[PDB]
Amino acid sequence: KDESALLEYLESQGEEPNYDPDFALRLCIQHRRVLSCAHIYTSM
Amino acid sequence: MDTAHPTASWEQLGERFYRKIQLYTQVFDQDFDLDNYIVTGAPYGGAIALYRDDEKLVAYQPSRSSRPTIDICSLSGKLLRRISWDQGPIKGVGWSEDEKLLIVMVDGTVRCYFDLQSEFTQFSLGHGAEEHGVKSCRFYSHGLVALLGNNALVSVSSYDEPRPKLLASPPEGRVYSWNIIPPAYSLSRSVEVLLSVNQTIYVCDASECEDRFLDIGPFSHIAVSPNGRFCALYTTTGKVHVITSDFQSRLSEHDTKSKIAPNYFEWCGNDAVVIAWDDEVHLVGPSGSLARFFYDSGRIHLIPDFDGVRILANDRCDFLQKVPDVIEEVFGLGADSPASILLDAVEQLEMKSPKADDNIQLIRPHLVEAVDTCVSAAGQEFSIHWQKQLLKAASFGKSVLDIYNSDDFVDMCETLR
Repeated sequence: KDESALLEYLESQGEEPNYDPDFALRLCIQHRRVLSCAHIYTSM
Repeated sequence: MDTAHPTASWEQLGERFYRKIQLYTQVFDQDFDLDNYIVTGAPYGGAIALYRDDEKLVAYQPSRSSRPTIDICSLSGKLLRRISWDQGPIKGVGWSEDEKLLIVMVDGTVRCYFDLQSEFTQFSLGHGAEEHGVKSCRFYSHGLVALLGNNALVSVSSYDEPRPKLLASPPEGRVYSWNIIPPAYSLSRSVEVLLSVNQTIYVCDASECEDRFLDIGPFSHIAVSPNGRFCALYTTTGKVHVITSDFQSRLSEHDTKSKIAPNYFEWCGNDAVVIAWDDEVHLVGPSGSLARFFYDSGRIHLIPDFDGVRILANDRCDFLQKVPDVIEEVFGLGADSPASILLDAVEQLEMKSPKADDNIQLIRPHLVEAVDTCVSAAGQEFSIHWQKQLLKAASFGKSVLDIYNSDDFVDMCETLR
């Protein structure tokens, strides 16, 4: 439920842990659009 | 929609921008009697409640009885529901953060109506409300606050929790006027009360009361700015002054020509206030400069909305608001902010002028600031074209910026939709 807090953890670690922009985005976007998109796009 | 972009009404008073927005007009204006009721605010953008005055409904709508009724209407003037009370006179009406209709009876009885089915929760004020009666009250998301016939005040932590406690001990002097300040704008981030007693201003906190004197005659209505930094106080002499939250000296003053009766006194922002003054509306800027608005009604009632005041009329609703900083930089009267340049680009776009594109590149260094301004500005508009023009302004910059969140733009798009 708390997608934001979980994304914050990865955001704290940095950009490198995600490596592939499109990969992380596809998974985050399919779950929730707009509201969660802004966060994952800002993160990396 | 001829109310989509009413920018012609905008004026600069005291080197600040103000706007009068005519969002809706009526077709039943001649059948609408606004001189016999008091209208409250809609601070969460909910419905506006029209509370009928039993002492005014004698000659025109001759019920002539102590059976109060409130007409709850949309901002368009359309009635949504009508509620009548069998408990006697109503002290006043406000709203909750969930757009509940909060009604306070003069004996301290409170009902919180949440739907068109007229269902409600139970609430009450302190015992003084029954022993002495209620003089006035104000409605907040952090609980209701009221001043009782003994000049004492009571409060709760929630408007749906009927457990009133003493807020402030009553003054030993003669009370002229008062105003209640919410945690949002208080210094202690709690409930504070301004009391004008024996020409002295007392500030009642949760744990202590401050005694500060300002050299002026007997007080009248009081209104506090939405920033918690200063308050405007009116007097029976017509002399008006502004006092700071930390009083070492007065902040400003406004001279009069005559004595007035500044009823329904409220702030329209942090720069200026709006006075009903019977049948003529007065807007007083930070410089003391005064603007006037005219109506053909017997009385003009002001609507104490959030960060603005609406003016009641039968033919139209005139929303008089201090222009927000994000608005001043976009729709301002000759504003030199790059945000106003983005809006110029939109007007140039409508006219198919090449300046629409040049206007964006010329402000590149501050383009991200201009766009963010337009985004926050967009949600503060109440008209369709204004919202679209601010959104288009943001869109222009979005197409150029390499440091802009396009999803925030979309979130704004959905917000505006």
